[PDB]
Amino acid sequence: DIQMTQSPSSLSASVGDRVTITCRASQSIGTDIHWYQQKPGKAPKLLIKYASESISGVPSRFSGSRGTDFTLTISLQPEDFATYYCQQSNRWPFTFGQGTKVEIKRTVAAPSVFIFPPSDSQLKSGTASVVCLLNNFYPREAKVQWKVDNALQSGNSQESVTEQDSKDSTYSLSSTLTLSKADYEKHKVYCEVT
Amino acid sequence: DIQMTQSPSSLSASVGDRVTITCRASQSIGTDIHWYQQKPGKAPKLLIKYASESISGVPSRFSGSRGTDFTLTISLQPEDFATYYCQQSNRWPFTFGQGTKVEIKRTVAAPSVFIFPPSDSQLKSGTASVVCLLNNFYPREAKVQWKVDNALQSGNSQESVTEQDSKDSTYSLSSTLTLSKADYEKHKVYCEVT
Amino acid sequence: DIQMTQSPSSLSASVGDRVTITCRASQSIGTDIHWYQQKPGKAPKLLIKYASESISGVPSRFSGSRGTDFTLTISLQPEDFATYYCQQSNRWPFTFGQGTKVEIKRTVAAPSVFIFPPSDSQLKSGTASVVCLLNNFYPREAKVQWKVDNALQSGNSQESVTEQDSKDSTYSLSSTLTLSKADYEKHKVYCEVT
Amino acid sequence: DIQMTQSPSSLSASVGDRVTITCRASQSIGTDIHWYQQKPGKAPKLLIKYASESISGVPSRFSGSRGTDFTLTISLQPEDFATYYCQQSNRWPFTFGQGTKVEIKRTVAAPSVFIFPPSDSQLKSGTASVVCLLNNFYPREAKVQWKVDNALQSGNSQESVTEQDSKDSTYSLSSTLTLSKADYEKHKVYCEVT
Amino acid sequence: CAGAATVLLVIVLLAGSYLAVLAERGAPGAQLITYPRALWWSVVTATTVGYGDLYPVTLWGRCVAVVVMVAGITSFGLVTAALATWFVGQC
Amino acid sequence: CAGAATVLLVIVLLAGSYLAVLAERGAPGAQLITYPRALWWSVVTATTVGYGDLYPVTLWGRCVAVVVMVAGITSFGLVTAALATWFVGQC
Amino acid sequence: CAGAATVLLVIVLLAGSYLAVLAERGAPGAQLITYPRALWWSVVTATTVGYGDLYPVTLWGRCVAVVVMVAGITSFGLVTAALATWFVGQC
Amino acid sequence: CAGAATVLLVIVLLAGSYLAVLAERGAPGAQLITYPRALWWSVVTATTVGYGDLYPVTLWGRCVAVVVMVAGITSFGLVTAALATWFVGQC
Amino acid sequence: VQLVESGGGLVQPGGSLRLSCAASGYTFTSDWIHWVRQAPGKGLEWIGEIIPSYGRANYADSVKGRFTISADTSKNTAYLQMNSLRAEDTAVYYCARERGDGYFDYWGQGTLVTVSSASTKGPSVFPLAPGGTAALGCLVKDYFPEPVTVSWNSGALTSGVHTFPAVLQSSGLYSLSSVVTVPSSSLTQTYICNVNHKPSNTKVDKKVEP
Amino acid sequence: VQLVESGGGLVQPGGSLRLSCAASGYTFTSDWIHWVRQAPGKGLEWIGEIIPSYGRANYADSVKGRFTISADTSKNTAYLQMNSLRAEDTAVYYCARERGDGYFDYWGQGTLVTVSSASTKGPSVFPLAPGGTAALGCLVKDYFPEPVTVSWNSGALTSGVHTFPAVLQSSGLYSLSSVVTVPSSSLTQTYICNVNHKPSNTKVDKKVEP
Amino acid sequence: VQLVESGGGLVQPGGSLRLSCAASGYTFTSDWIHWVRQAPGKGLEWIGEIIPSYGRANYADSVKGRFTISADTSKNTAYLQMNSLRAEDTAVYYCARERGDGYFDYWGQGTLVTVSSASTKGPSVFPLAPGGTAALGCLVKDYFPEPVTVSWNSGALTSGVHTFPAVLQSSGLYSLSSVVTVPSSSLTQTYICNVNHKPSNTKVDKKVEP
Amino acid sequence: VQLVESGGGLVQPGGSLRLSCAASGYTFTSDWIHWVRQAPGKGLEWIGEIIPSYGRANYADSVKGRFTISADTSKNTAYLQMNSLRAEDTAVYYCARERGDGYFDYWGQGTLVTVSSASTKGPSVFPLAPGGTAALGCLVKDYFPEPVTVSWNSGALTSGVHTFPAVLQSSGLYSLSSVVTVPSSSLTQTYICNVNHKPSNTKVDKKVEP
Ligand SMILES: [Ba+2]
Repeated sequence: DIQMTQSPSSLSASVGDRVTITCRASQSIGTDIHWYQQKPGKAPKLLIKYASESISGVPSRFSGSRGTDFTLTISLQPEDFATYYCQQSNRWPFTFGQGTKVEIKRTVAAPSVFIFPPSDSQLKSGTASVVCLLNNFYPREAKVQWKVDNALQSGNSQESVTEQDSKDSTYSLSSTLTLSKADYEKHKVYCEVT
Repeated sequence: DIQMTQSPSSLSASVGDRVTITCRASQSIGTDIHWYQQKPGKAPKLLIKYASESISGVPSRFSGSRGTDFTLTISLQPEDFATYYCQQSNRWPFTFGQGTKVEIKRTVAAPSVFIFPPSDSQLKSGTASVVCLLNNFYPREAKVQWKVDNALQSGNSQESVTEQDSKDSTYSLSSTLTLSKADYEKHKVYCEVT
Repeated sequence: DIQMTQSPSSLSASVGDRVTITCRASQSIGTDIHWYQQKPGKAPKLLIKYASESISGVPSRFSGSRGTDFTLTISLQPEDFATYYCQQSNRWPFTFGQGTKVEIKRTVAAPSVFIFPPSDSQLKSGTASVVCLLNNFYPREAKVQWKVDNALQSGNSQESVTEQDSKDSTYSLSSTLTLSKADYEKHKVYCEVT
Repeated sequence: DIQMTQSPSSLSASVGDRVTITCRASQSIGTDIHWYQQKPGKAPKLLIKYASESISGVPSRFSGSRGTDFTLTISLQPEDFATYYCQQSNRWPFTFGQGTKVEIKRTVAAPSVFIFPPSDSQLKSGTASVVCLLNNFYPREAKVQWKVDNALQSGNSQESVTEQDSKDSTYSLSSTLTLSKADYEKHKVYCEVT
Repeated sequence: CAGAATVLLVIVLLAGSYLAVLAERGAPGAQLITYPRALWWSVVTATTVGYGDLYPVTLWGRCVAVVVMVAGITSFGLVTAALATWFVGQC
Repeated sequence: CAGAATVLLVIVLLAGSYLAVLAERGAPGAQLITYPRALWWSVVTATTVGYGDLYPVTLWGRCVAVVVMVAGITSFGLVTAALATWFVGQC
Repeated sequence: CAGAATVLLVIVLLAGSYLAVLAERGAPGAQLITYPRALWWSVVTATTVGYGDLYPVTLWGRCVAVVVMVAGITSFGLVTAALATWFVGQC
Repeated sequence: CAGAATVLLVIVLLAGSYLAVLAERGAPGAQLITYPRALWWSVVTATTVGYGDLYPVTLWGRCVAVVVMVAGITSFGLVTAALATWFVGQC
Repeated sequence: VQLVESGGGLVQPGGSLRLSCAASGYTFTSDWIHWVRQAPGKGLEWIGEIIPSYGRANYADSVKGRFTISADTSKNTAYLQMNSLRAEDTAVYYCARERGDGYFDYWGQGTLVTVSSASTKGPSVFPLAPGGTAALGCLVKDYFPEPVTVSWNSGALTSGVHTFPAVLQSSGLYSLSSVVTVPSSSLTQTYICNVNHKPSNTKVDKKVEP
Repeated sequence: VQLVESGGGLVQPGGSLRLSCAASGYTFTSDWIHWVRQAPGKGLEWIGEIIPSYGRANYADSVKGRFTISADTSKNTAYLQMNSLRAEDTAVYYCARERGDGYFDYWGQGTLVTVSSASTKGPSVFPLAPGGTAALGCLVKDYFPEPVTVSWNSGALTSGVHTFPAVLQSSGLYSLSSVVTVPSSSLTQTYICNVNHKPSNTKVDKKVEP
Repeated sequence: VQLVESGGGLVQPGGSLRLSCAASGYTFTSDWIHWVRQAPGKGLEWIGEIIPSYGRANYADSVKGRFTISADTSKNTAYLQMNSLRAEDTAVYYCARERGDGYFDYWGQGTLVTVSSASTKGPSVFPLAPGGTAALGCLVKDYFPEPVTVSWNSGALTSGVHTFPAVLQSSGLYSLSSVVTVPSSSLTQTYICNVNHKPSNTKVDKKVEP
Repeated sequence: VQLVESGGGLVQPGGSLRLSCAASGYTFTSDWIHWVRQAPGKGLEWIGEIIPSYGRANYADSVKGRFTISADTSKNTAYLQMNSLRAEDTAVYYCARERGDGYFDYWGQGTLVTVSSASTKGPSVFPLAPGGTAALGCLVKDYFPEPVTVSWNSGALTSGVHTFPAVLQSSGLYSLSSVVTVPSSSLTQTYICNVNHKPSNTKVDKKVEP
């Protein structure tokens, strides 16, 4: 079938920089390529039609050009952290590219931390999930361990990272440490992030 | 000329599994490809015409789709042990693919054995063909040797394996050991299969 | 331009055998290819027109077929030792292939030998060209040396090999040994071929 | 887009020789290729239109021919030291090749030399640029050093080479040695070229 | 009279463009699968010009194409003789 | 009168489709080698539309093609003027 | 009368050649982007011959192409019937 | 009367086939460079069918092609109306 | 001219679901509704299209003739009948309007369809109670399947809120962790996290005092 | 509308055979009969085609102008004249109907054509006589060429029967081995293996008591 | 039918300049003026084209919609409005006539456009004073930007003159070195090098006696 | 309908020769005469073509506009004007008829054109005099250039004759060696080798007794 090869998967370009995204069609698809912004969790939003034509509402920073190599070019803003998508209409059926995650780059920003002990309402029912929060940091890369009575925990340490604030372009993290209420009652002292 | 490259030659897929077969044309043949079941020894039986269209009588498990890559897909039954064949009609002359042997997979089944001494009607005329039978086994792989007075025979040991039962999908085997009626009269004790 | 790649340059096939010759066009030239026999020294003789059509007079052993691969096929005779040639007419301008020397194969045949001393009419005018003849041999491969008073000559030993008899398909050879009439008068004894 | 690949970048062919220049188009551009002479510093001058057609005024030595491989051929003069350029018009937009510097070849010719001390008008204002001239030499390759009181200078030695005389096809060079008027007053003796 | 012809042509065109695109989706590699380009297709057809950029690969498509020709060629041909006479009658 | 034309056209079509496919087999890489697609070929022809998907590579084919044009163009042209007058005479 | 037709045709041709080339530049890979070859294009069109070397990829182009057909087919068709009658009336 | 037309057409055909092949040699990659295939070319042309196998790449060629259309389209069109009336007048 | 989707949650492997896409907009004679799919952390997959006008609807050999697409023109809706489901089909499912032109001007909201043999459950929901801007949150523990909805104050509060991704507990049961960043002067202000699960018809609300 | 083939067995290398394909069915004006070939343990090879209506028939440069194809429309049959045979041509030969459409709706049964200089012979046929389901068979020894036909009881019996592939004896002479699986209560039942060889006009029948 | 260009010298990175191309020749209804570019020691780059007649003008994604092209038909001139300049745009800028045919029959002279944040300056100009043919020259020291014009005797002298390439002083300031080869009998003849810099409106002339 | 060629032998590098191709046959209105070339021990090279009717004649960029092709229709001949020759052009030169169809039905005989600065010379011609079939021959020593013609008995004898290839003597001068195989009863029979060199207008004949 017709293969839109988007290039490249990921972009770490700094804000205000110029950013470009490439859709090599397998064959001449004419000018029948369309760009789509799909923000984390929302539905796609057609950014470019017929390779170059723009839609009412889409910012002026967004333009598309050209052989079988099609391009979408950002002259870059915080709202623009998205995956960008590429759509054939030359031949049946329609086809998308793999898509390109842009990720915004900015100056380092160590996080806020808020440790959270397990709810009494929980503690009665066997486990003790302990929480530890990492607010609005940059970059992604962060290491949070657990110790108890200064004996390091690898048991049951479970991380989750958010999608970048659409203005901040920041990462918040949350690490749980689920324990047996037995292991929780034994030593009751609680996250030395790095 | 136009080269239908079928893929792959052989399939050992288990029954009820989903099975697919690929015919890469050398060039765009349009939609002018036809699939044919040819069962061991019988004549071909057109399964698909014009890439996707089905013929009256062919089961609903059989469907064909699509670029230059054409496919025949089995969603698999015991009657289906066959070789499958692929036929161009875009350009003169017509062309077939190499064809794909499907072979059914099922649970292990050690064989029945029936040793057969050489007929008196034979024995008078020089040789003594001794037979040994291996009924309805799975898999193919089986080893049958000959000993006589416990001295192992490699002389004149001749195997033949049947085509899989079209319901059982089983293999029967038969190994002859042709001997001089001289060598047969010397030691008259007769197949320890493995 | 359009590149007729003939295959292969040389053929040593035995007489009566079947022989084929291939003209891969660089692109589809339609059916616009022509075969030409050009015998050593004579002018080309169109053998096939429009890939398959034959000309009045050309033997029935000569036929041509076919994609971009064009073929000339000999089902082989002694008169057929030639170079065979291949001609495009699809696009301007016309093009030939490199051409294919056929050479006939037959049973070994040691040559006749006739040594020839230098003419008196010559001997008066400085040099003494001495000749040695090798009639109707097969194969080509032959080694003829010169000795004089049993001291081997490499000085001024000059070979020439004929084109194969168009019935015999045989090779005759002639080796000259030009000498100073001085070196000729010193030792007057004269070719031990192998 | 359409890629005119000119071949080769540079030519050192001797004068009167035959010289050729190649423009491989990425695809068939029809016959829609044009050659342009652009002499050092002046504007391009269309030499060939439509691959083969010549323009009024252009010498008879200039001709262009041909598949996707287009050629410009010089049968060579001193006025011809230029870069030559190659222009598509088959598809929008227009395209040039990288271009080919020709450089004329001729017999060796050691240069004239004229050393130049720093102007009094200069000397008052801090630096002392000392000059050394190399007139109408061949080839390019020349090495000019500086010594002062026979201690070799690498400090602040700055070369410039001219474009070949359009008749002479010769190279003149000029090397400056800018100095502190302090370092100039210390040792006042001044270029042993090679 | 003639307005009938133009519209009638325009109608056929809109019809055949519609139908061919409808008849042509679902067929892997069908070219003739958006109305805009179906429309261009439908035009190049009824003019008996017929350039080869675009055509139906499907059967039903080609039957669309047939109707389009018969209907279109006539309904177009009507507008051609209309502008000849008009050119003729004046001059 | 006109039914004569339609059929006569349809006949020619069936004839030329038949013949071209017959004339075209045996030639390596002939496209125009099954009646269905010979039929489409034969249509695109007599309409003087002529799209370039399909054509005879053979000589005999092209002579089929010739007969098809002469016969077809006329027999088709007959059906076109028939539906013009009908459109004309009413309105 | 007929000279009107020839010129009128020639005019349309020069117009459509002009326009298509104008409408077609700027579109990456447009073929129909020089007057000479726009002119050939414009001819092959109004003759309802239509060979497929060249065509508008742009929208505006295709609308040029449309006008060209309507205008051209008629203005050409005028010159064809002119040389038929002339052939007819004499013989 | 009509025989005049057929021949006159056949003439034009033989002429244009001749000329195009003559006009087309010398141009690297010209397709339209042997009379047989020039002849087929010349036919597919005057029928306003125009399939795209073959065409002039040269200028002079295309001017051959022009003359061929004008002359051919008319001289062919003459034979078409001849076989319509004959079909008409009888039935 | 927006698009409103409905149906879709958990199904037995080999089972069937029907998804909906309501007109809610000036819709023409001849719009194709399409259906596009997004596997968890994957690109998009065109699946299906349909004219309501003539009811003809083409599929993808990946959904083969496993799915059907229906068009009730009276309700001005198109549907996605879903037979023979596989673990692969685990994904989120957008419809889209395409006006015969070849791009998607409008889109449905997207629903999640989860294919598994491990059955349903519900959320535990433990408070995470709390200087300046302090933070407070609430777990939503041991869930299946992913549609999980959390706003604070029936929606009212939105700021400094980081409602986290869902983690696959080693057990097999989506628990998550909602978070808010607020000023410490607020304790004096009502804080409650509303946890809706249309699948398990939940509406849990927990109160977060220190 | 079935197809019935005839002729074909053993030929001298360089010899000639004529194969037949009888109509036996509603056959139209314009069907091409084709000829397709299967070498021992090989794929299929399109060879030839023919309209009976006009008698024109195209070949394959592999059968070059070595074979001819004939069409007696009165007998409603098409034929395959076979000159200049080679060891390669050793194969089985199907005709097929193709209604100008480009696939093979119906097929002839297939005959075997064997090309060799080693001449004919016939079968020896030794009984293999015999708990529950016991087995009994019968050899068919030292044959040439492969068409070998074995049924039990003039055909009557079919079950548990494994009539084996043919082996090339080191001598050069097809022997095989027919087998049946039957219940041991049967000895009390008549068991006879019918060995037909149209090539060597054989009809051997052997009786298998213990 | 020649072409005359004007404007163009130094601009702030992100600034704007307007370049000119005056008709000066029998110019037709429908000529495209094009704009071609040459980076320092680089090939040519097609940029832009325009019909004056209808004012439509296509660009290159390298000059994107960064540049505009204008056509005052009354002045018979076409222009090159230059927004959003980059260090890349540092280059020399030819217009060209193309009569709808696809090659460039005529060309403008070429002006240099220099893009930098380092501001302007002017030339020092030190004499290089001087057997047969002796040589004399004159420096032109510490300049910015490159357009630098030197003739001898208001132009009069041209022979044996090697006016050298410009070197980038380690400081950042174009100095060059003009040279003449003359006969030594001339000292008795007036020698003066005229150094024009339209950018820094200079007209320096220095006298070279020994 | 044969073709007769004339001219062609030795030329100075950069010199000129004119080759001829006379009709000698029913020749039509519109035949192209072509010119084809064979370098010593090399394939063929299409060079040129011409209609006599309109006199238009296309060349090969290898013969560029170095050669011209002429057509005197009154003499029914076409010619090959040969300017600017190179050592490469050393070759043999066939004309050919092609009836607008694209193959060469008839051919001229072929003449040799030799390009060199080393001037002409002539043959020495030494007898090689001589059981059964004995052999006798005759050298033809130290020649230039290659056209060398040898028959025995003004042509009469042809059998057992091996007239050898030409060798390049280390000197630079074609000598060869004619040979005949005859019966020894013949010495009693007249044996003379006729050595013609149109280039050096030779007609040497030598008598071979023992
Ligand atoms: Ba047409």
